[PDB]
Amino acid sequence: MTEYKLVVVGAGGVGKSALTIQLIQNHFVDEYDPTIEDSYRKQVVIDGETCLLDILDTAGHEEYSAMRDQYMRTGEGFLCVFAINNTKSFEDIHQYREQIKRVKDSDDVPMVLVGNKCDLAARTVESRQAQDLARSYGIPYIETSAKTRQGVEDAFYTLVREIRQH
Amino acid sequence: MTEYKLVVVGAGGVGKSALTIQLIQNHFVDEYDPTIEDSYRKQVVIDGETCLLDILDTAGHEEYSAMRDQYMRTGEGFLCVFAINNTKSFEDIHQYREQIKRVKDSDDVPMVLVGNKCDLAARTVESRQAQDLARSYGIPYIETSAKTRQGVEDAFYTLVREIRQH
Ligand SMILES: Nc1nc2c(ncn2[C@@H]2O[C@H](COP(=O)(O)OP(=O)(O)NP(=O)(O)O)[C@@H](O)[C@H]2O)c(=O)[nH]1
Ligand SMILES: Nc1nc2c(ncn2[C@@H]2O[C@H](COP(=O)(O)OP(=O)(O)NP(=O)(O)O)[C@@H](O)[C@H]2O)c(=O)[nH]1
Ligand SMILES: [Mg+2]
Ligand SMILES: [Mg+2]
Repeated sequence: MTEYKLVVVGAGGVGKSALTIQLIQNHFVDEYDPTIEDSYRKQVVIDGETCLLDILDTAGHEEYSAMRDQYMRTGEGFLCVFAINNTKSFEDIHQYREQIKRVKDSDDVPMVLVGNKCDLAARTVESRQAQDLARSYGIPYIETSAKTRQGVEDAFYTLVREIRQH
Repeated sequence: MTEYKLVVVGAGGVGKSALTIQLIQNHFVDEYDPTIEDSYRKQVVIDGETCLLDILDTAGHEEYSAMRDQYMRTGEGFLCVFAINNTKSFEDIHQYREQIKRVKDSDDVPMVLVGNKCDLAARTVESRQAQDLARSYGIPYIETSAKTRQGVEDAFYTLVREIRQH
């Protein structure tokens, strides 16, 4: 079947693992549990086609330097996550977008900027500015909540459809 | 606020009204009830921005000839619906795609092909062929169910994001 190689990327503590666990195992993890690397494979059906989602869950900071080169090389699509209450995680997004362009020799590489944690009332990153960043890059922007499950299927599936259309 | 002028288009009986009612009033209509025109305005929030969705619910066949010219003129985005158990409604999609290009003087006009009724087990339109049609046009393809609510927020919101990015 079609496999879709997704890698979820972004800063430490943004919720990429609680995103991937909501999708894969339907429940919110409120644990402190930093990732070196976790891989989830799941036979799924998206718009009538069956496919296996092969998600790679990555570390926020880690040793992880040109040591990211290797997974952004194999990955077809990227979820670029930041949290809407962490202004620096929003700013580090240019670090990941460019390095993914550098290792991929591409300017269009299927991607989607995910503003996570939109259940929390004290936010510091307005959607207007986050939507501009995503329009600057020619990329979809989607706000999520791994607490509430708001938009997690939407981030994942829009990204698969971005790969389908590239 | 941003308003988003959506018009839902496609053949008679495909479920465009049960799509719009699922979205607007959360319930499945299993009624025989043909549309001349219905308009739904709803303040909503999509990815942190508040906006009013101004949906125009249209007739499948009707008198409706160059009398469609007027709404495809005002509309910003289109949901092009067919049902996955009605092969001719899948084929009439080129009628609507071209006329929307003709009245809009455009080749990229925000749109999304919706394969409705994916709860029903006897289907005649494979997703593979429907996904090709949507890749031919450079358009998202999304399967829905107004019975089950599967994918109705996904058809509507992907379409708003298509307008945001155009
Ligand atoms: N309120 C709220 N909390 C969330 C959300 N997603 C994750 N969290 C919380 O945020 C913290 C970090 O979550 P985690 O998913 O481990 O983040 P990570 O970005 O994957 N961390 P790492 O970079 O080290 O791999 C946890 O306490 C988790 O419960 C969300 O949508 N909203
Ligand atoms: N099983 C199933 N039935 C549906 C679905 N959507 C609509 N229906 C049924 O299909 C029939 C036609 O629905 P309707 O929404 O009125 O279609 P329309 O395309 O809007 N008709 P018109 O072109 O005349 O405006 C109704 O009996 C309705 O209950 C769906 O997702 N699945
Ligand atoms: Mg993690
Ligand atoms: Mg109708």
